[PDB]
Amino acid sequence: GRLIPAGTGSDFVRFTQVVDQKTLKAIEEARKEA
Amino acid sequence: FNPLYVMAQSGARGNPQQIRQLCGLRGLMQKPSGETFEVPVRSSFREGLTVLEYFISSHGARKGGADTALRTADSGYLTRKLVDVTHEIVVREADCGTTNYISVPLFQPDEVTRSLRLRKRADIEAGLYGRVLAREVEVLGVRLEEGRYLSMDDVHLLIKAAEAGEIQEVPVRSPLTCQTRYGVCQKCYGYDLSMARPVSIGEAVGIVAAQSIGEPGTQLT
Amino acid sequence: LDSKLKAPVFTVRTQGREYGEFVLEPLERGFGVTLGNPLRRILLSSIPGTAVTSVYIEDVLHEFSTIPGVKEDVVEIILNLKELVVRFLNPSLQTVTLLLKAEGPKEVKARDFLPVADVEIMNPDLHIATLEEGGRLNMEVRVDRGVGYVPAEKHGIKDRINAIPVDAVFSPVRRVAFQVEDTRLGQRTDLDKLTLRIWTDGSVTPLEALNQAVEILREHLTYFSNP
Amino acid sequence: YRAQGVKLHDKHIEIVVRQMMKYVEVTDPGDSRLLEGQVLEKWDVEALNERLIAEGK
Amino acid sequence: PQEKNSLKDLVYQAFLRLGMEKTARLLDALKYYGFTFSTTSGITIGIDDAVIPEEK
Amino acid sequence: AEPGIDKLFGMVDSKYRLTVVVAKRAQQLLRHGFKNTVLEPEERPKMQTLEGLFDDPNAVTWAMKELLTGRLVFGENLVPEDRLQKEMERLYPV
Amino acid sequence: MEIKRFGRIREVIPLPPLTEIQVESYRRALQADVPPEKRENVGIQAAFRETFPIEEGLVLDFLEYRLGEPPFPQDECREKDLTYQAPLYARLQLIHKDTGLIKEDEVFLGHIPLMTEDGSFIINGADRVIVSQIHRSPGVYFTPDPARPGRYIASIIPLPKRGPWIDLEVEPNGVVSMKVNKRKFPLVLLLRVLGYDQETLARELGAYGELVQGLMDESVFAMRPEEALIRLFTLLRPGDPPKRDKAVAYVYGLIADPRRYDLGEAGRYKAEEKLGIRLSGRTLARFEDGEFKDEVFLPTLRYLFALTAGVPGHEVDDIDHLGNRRIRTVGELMTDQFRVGLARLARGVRERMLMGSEDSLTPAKLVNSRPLEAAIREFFSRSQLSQFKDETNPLSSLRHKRRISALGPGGLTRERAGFDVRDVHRTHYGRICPVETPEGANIGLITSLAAYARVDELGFIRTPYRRVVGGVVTDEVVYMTATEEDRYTIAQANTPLEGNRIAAERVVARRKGEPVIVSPEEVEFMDVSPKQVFSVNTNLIPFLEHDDANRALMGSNMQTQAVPLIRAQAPVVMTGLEERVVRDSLAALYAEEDGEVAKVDGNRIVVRYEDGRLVEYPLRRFYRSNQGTALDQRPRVVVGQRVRKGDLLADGPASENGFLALGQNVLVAIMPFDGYNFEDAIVISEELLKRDFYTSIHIERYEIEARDTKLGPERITRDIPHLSEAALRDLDEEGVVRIGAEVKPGDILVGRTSFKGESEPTPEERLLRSIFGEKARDVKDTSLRVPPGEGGIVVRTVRLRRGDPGVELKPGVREVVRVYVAQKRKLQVGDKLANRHGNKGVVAKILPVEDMPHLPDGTPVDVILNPLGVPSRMNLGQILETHLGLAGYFLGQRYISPIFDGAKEPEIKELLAQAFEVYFGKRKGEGFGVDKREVEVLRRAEKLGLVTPGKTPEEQLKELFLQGKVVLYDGRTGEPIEGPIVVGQMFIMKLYHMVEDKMHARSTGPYSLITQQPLGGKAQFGGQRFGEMEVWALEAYGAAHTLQEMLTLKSDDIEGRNAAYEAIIKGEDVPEPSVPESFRVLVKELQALALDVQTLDEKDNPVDIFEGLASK
Amino acid sequence: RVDYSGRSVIVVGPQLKLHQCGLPKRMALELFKPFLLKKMEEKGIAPNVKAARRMLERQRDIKDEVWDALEEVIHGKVVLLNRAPTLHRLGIQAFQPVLVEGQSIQLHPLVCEAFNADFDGDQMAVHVPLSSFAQAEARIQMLSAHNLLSPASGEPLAKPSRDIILGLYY
DNA sequence: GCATCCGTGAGTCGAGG
DNA sequence: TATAATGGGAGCTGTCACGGATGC
RNA sequence: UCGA
Ligand SMILES: [Mg+2]
Ligand SMILES: [Mg+2]
Ligand SMILES: [Zn+2]
Repeated sequence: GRLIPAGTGSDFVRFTQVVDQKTLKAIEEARKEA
Repeated sequence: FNPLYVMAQSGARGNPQQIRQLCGLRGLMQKPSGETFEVPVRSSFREGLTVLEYFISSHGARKGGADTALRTADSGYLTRKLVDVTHEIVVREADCGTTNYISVPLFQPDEVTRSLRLRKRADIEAGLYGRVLAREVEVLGVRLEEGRYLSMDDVHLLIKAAEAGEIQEVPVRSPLTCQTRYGVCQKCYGYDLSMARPVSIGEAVGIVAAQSIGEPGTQLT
Repeated sequence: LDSKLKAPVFTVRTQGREYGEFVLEPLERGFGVTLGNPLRRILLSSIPGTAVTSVYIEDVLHEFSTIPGVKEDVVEIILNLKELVVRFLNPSLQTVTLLLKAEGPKEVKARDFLPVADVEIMNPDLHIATLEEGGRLNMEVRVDRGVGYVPAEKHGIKDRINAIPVDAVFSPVRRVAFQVEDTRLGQRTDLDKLTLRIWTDGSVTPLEALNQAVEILREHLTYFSNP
Repeated sequence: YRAQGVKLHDKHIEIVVRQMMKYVEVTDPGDSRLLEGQVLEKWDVEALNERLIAEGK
Repeated sequence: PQEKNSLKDLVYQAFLRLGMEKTARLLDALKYYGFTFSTTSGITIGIDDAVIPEEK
Repeated sequence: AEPGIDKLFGMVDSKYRLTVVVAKRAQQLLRHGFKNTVLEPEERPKMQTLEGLFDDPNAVTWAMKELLTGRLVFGENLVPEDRLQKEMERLYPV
Repeated sequence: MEIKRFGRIREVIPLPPLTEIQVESYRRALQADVPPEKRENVGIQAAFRETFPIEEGLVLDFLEYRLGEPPFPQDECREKDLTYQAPLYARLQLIHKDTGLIKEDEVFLGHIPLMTEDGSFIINGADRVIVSQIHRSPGVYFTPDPARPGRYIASIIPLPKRGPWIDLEVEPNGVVSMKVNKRKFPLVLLLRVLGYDQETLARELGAYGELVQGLMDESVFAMRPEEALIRLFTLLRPGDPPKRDKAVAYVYGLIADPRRYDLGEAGRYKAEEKLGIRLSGRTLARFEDGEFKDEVFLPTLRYLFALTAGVPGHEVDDIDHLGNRRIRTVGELMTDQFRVGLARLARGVRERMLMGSEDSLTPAKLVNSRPLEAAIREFFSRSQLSQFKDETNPLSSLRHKRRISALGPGGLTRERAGFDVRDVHRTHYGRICPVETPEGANIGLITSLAAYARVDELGFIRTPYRRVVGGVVTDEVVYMTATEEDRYTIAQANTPLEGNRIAAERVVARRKGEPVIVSPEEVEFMDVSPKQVFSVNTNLIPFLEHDDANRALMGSNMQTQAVPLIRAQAPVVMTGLEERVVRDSLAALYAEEDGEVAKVDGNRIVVRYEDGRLVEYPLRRFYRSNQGTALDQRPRVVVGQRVRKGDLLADGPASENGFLALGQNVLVAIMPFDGYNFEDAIVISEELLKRDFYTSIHIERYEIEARDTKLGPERITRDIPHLSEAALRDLDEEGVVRIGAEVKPGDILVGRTSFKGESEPTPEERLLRSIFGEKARDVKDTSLRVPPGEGGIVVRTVRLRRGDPGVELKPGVREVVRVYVAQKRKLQVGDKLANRHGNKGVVAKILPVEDMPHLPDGTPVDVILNPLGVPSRMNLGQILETHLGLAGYFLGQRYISPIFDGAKEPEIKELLAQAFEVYFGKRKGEGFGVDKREVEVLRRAEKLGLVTPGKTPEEQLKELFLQGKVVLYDGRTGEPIEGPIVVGQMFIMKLYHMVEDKMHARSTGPYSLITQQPLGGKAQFGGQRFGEMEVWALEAYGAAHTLQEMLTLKSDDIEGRNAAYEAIIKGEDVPEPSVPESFRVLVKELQALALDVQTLDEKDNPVDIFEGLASK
Repeated sequence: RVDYSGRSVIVVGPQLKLHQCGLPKRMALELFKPFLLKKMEEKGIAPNVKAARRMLERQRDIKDEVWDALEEVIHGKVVLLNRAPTLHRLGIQAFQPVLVEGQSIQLHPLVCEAFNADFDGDQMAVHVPLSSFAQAEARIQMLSAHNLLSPASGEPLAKPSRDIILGLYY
């Protein structure tokens, strides 16, 4: 009953992340200040 | 503009044989043993058949029905066997980097054994369209590069070049020669035939294969 | 049992004097094509417009001949003349003859026609003929007010012996296409949505065209009055 | 499939046939732990063989 | 004249050149007009529509 | 077909990556109540109601439309997961 | 309306009673009208004679038996869910040989189910049918050895479970082997035991190829029959001590014992005819004067050697021949199970005789009837050949009763199914119908008996033929078997006859099934009718000769599925069989004798016959059938009406004035319509619903039980906790819904309260209880409600309560309530319609009248069928029918076309012209000319070459009308269809498959016990099975989340599904799934197999999916 | 066996766009039921979930606002239609459902070839993808309009046939 | 090396009692 | 709790072809 | 047994 290793379950495409730019720079400044 | 003619010719419905049974003679029939009666039905469905004729045809009809009913089970079983044997195969990467390939012949030995003749268009398309070239091919002043996914026009072109006697066989990346473990790669596979574009990594081509072979199982006669 | 029907809103969407869309919803079951088909028939047959009925060209005997010094044949010219959109400003005017005389290395447009009182050419940039060095074009074209579409061999009019009859396209409307879609108001399921699309030549607008069409129809309903 | 007028790409049949050709049988163990007549995967015997070749065996 | 094969070819070409969205729209169009015209075409089947040739 | 689907297939290297991107983004939108949307008020997908046009309740529609704009970024290892979560929670409370 | 009939073939004899294969069989088996001393040795009498006497008092013998009267009438049996049956008594006498004491008594053996008049049964209040089985007739057969080409196998087959199959083969080493119970031993041995000597066998068999040396073994002839007998016993029974009497007992029981080994009467007949011998008994040998005497074996071996050598007059056998295949009818199957139960009773007897006081034993003390009772009950309930009766329409019942299965007990396993079985044999002619048979897995197995076909006393099927002497056809009819038929040249029924003499110089005939052209001098016999070749259902298809067999099959089969319509009509075009089917099905009600009708009522008809006697026939009204179709008779006569013998009184269900009505006659047009008829789909007019065409009544039975519980009694009550008056509105004082009320899904039929399971209220329940200050009720609402998508008007209510007269229920049950809910169903989108020609389709569109294609006179068509269905399906009959229908529309008349001797094209053209005069001349007289649109269409037809140019509009319109085509106007436009369209009357039925019954959906519902996956079925509010192949689909698509979702959240993941539902109702996205419960079940079931299944991480350290609950 | 899955008799869909199918009101009511409860709670139709469900329990307690609410629910979503036997991946396809009266499922004429479905009384099963992921997969990957070509041959699997071809030819 | 027995497989979903 | 009693008895049959162990 |  696990997720099959194909399609949306392929290790190639499944770890992909989505972030809107507005949040992206907001994290980038946190990485920039530290 | 006759309705039967039109429907048959357009591919809307009907084939020459059914139409023939309608306006023609019904034709020869088989005995239960597969043996054929010496006396054919001379009647169409328009004219109507004698009871004897009808009875004679019933043998064939029944045999056909039984054949189909028995065929569906075997087709299904086969399909499941294929699904089971191919299920782990999925495209796992872009390139396995193999230098190995297969050569699709454009010519086959004639039954007369006189010479080699051009294979049928559909067959060539079946062994060609969508595939990636494993080597440079120069024909009719055209450069088909190593790594090129053959479009339909590429295939037709190769057919033309073959008719011109420039090329007898086409080197191509194939799953037979793919070195990818547990699956195949993108290049060895080629087009995702549904999208007519290179296959997306993660497409399960084993199941697609099994289904593609199995599906017209019950059609085979 | 009891049925109450809300008034149906009428909508319009137009692009220039050429094209428009017309939406009428909701309508009772079946009334989508009840309104649709007649208006289409009326719009194609009955809408008043102007057409090129007859054409005379100097030194030209019949329709299939060839004109020295000009590139397009008599056929092609007549075709271009079919696409001429001419508008009558004075409601009195029933017909006009337009004259055109030009020569030498020139491309004749619809602008080249000598202006007539209360006669407007909507498409002056329409091409008529290309002439070369030593080319000469003298032509008189007849323009009549009428409706629908009359082939050249039906009206069969000639002012002179060499005047060629032209298939007369009177209808300012080039196309009418309607489509009825199912629509619902509350729990009323089967109601109709009428969407009408009208192409004209610009002499009459689609909206005007549709307004004339509904007027004609209404006027016919009054014919059931007096036995 | 051609006889019945079914257009089918060689690709799929190749996948299956490949899966039939998945296996091999040992004709001699050499320096391995395997046995004569022992059946195994072509991939595994190729990996083992490259390991033994890299090991100088 | 437009038949099964030619229409199939049209769908393939349109898929290639114009993509699947436009090919979808094309398919719906073809469906609509095909149906509409087939309705009024006058196509029917009578017993006299099966024509026994003399040559028989 | 989904509007502009050909372009969406053009964006990724594999269709399934597109799918994952869309779905994840849609979950982001659902969790934050769309407050994180990159769509301008005019670009908002609308649903026709008995009253009038309202916002489209379907986060996947939104996701694909946003993706079409180019205002979204997709890829592997762009940021630690908990950092992304906490930052989005900071900017857009749930 | 005038009914015109075609065809020149005069049927000499009518069809035999169509239910006789059932009725006469069971009657032959019971012999209940025959005085006990006059009965024969066949049937249950045979069973008694076989079982008794019982020996080792030490003797109990059978004298006679008797059947009493049924304790309850048929209708009362249907009411109380009892069985229609008669008490079986048997005269027995106990005899102690020494004492000489004789004690005689009549013992009660239980009850035997009685067959009703129509040939059906009632078992537990449900009508059922016993389907005749087909099998290989017992006898001696000779078959080619598939391995050795020039060698053959002899096979001696007895009746099923009547003893073993025996094989005689000639071994490669030359010796002749016998095979019994899978043991190969030399036949010579048994031959010696039979008392044969080398001399006798040498003089008997010697003439064949010097092959007899394979039969010669000196070690066998060197020993007397006793030694060879013990030898054979040692060969057949290893480890069993070879005692003499034990060997005699075993061998006798294996071969000569009639109480064990039995060939059929047909078995012995065919044995005798094949081997050219005579059989004293039905066994292979005898025990006579202490020794075994031969009957079968030597002639068998003789014929075998003769066939092997090539001696003329010897031939192999076709085992699919209908002379080698017989039919076990109701009586034979019932007799078999009766025999088994009786044998069990005998074992009980012998077991009782040894024990107990040896002095006082009555037959009553010896006989336990229970095994016999159980045998019969079993045969009538759980048998495969005992089927729930199909009563949908009368034809369903009839055809059901006329079925022949190759399956069932003693019959072939599906696996054993092969083509040779399923094939249509040449000998099926006139016996088993070549058409009627199911599509799919069951094809060629389930078949149907031909119309004229009869089953004789030996179980074989026979068909009638007319005697022809010197070119003169007599009226003498001879029913032959296939073996008999093969002896003659038999002419076709359509051959020209002037008077009784054959008028053709060349006549078409059959010799051994082979078609042949012969002279009248050569013609021995002639067919009775084309009707004899097909089944009853197939005989109902007009223009059958114009239909391809495959579709005709579908028409035939689909007639059985026809729902009786309130408005139902006999077909415009009939085959002439529609009256008989109504009669033999006991559907309608007729006049017993001549007389005058006194009373006519909805509920009854009273008739005074010529005797002066008053006979009152009650009418069955709105009775629910097995399939839920309403069966009711309506009176067709009036007060004072003079009637003769056989005249109609009432019309049964699906009957119009005594003719079979399976459907409606509708005006149909064959044209494509806007893709709504695309791929067999159908477009219908709202005017069909308006006038109630295709509208039928359906009754559903609901049931509930109030029983005794350990937690206290369930009781039907109007007092139901937490329900408003709005809920209890239609419920009476006792809690049962009132007659005449309308019920919708969710409504209560029977109110019921049950005592709650022991409650340990959760703290939430207690706090809420305190908040609202209301004591938790003792009982709870168990009331039977209306299942989703069901409903109607309450018609009857039955209440059976314990403690009330005539009423006793199953133990623990206080009372049982049944609510009958009927409904009047109109035709709707998704319902299935079909015609007699195999054209079947779902209604996809219902158009308002103004959208329907209409005739110039303003008449809208009913059904619009797509022409694309015709050519591929090759059934042209439906076309022809329509054409004739067209004429019949304007002449106001119906027709009878004998199939195969019907209405030819020219005559239909004549009728069509006569119709055209009515259709047109009326118009021209009414002061109307030809329409402009008609002119346009005519121009369009001229280009088509459908009309000759230059003729007048009227002449051309007639030309088209003769071809069955008319001008049609589109109702949406008013513009004509560019071509002329085929339009006319067609007979179309609504089938039993209706979208109302089939539409089902579920969000969440009941789960299976062990697997915790959703239940299957609509009744269970089940889920859709997502199979392996659907998983394949989702995989191939590559949607992992949808798939995993199916495998977990939507099926057996309990935490996951609860969390899913909660997430969705909360407006949250669904949580990630966890381990499906059925995998845990897999793990645990593997552990019980002593296999350790360990889920591990990547570090190979175990992961507990049971969360510590299973670990100590 | 799965939850959130219906079945019914198919009927021709000619007015449908390629991406659509007719889904009966009641079928969708049951299949979408929890979403319908939540949506009913969002609007003024019901005070809470339990009351809403008790409201949907009896047919005479059901009112138009719940149908409109159901329309609001299904917006943008698709369902999976499947016909047995499923021989290849096109035996299941994704369709944006369009609510219809009556008990029948409306299927688009162009997909009938891939399903090997016809109108002779065939039936199809419906499945509602739940998660946003399932929905995304169904809509991008499994949508009817998104697979026009056979994965096997490569030729168009969605093409004119029967009446369509007939008309265009005519 | 070559007969022979034994075990195991032989299409999907749905309906009804 | 006491005459004496001592080896059972249903199988049951129109497939089928594969593979992999078992005997001249 | 029936339906696809
Ligand atoms: Mg409408
Ligand atoms: Mg079908
Ligand atoms: Zn590779």
